[PDB]
Amino acid sequence: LNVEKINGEWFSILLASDKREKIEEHGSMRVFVEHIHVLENSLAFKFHTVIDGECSEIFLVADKTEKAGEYSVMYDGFNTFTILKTDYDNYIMFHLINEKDGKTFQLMELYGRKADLNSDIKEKFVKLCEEHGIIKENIIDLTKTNRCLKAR
Ligand SMILES: CC[C@@H](C)C1=NCCS1
Ligand SMILES: [Cl-]
Repeated sequence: LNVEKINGEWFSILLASDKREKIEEHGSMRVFVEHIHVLENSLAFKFHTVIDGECSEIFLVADKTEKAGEYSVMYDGFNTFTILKTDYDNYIMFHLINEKDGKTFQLMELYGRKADLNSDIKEKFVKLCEEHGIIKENIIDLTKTNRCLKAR
């Protein structure tokens, strides 16, 4: 991975978790990326989220950990994540582990450089989720939800 090439604007496409409530409509992880800015030791993210039906912004900075390719950020507990796959110019797939109260769950996300991705890429992401124990029923196609596109 050449992490500088993930810089810029992205859209949240598919959102998946082995703890489904976290990504349901009022869940803390139901967030919609707008950009990723690559810094020397970190990644700076801007997201939107819906709070009581209203779009709202979330800004996070994730720092490199001592494990190559891994980043950490505090948000509803302690999160670590990695980049599983990307072609830089169309898609990126993230894998995240949240810890809170000594309990963990996984989050996987598919972002696109455009507001949608084709079925081939989506199905490949679904299979990768299943490879992590994230079942098909726990993958949400955010293009059929409020992603706060109007707020971008
Ligand atoms: C808490 C933010 C979370 C949704 C992230 N996903 C990919 C990088 S940060
Ligand atoms: Cl929308």
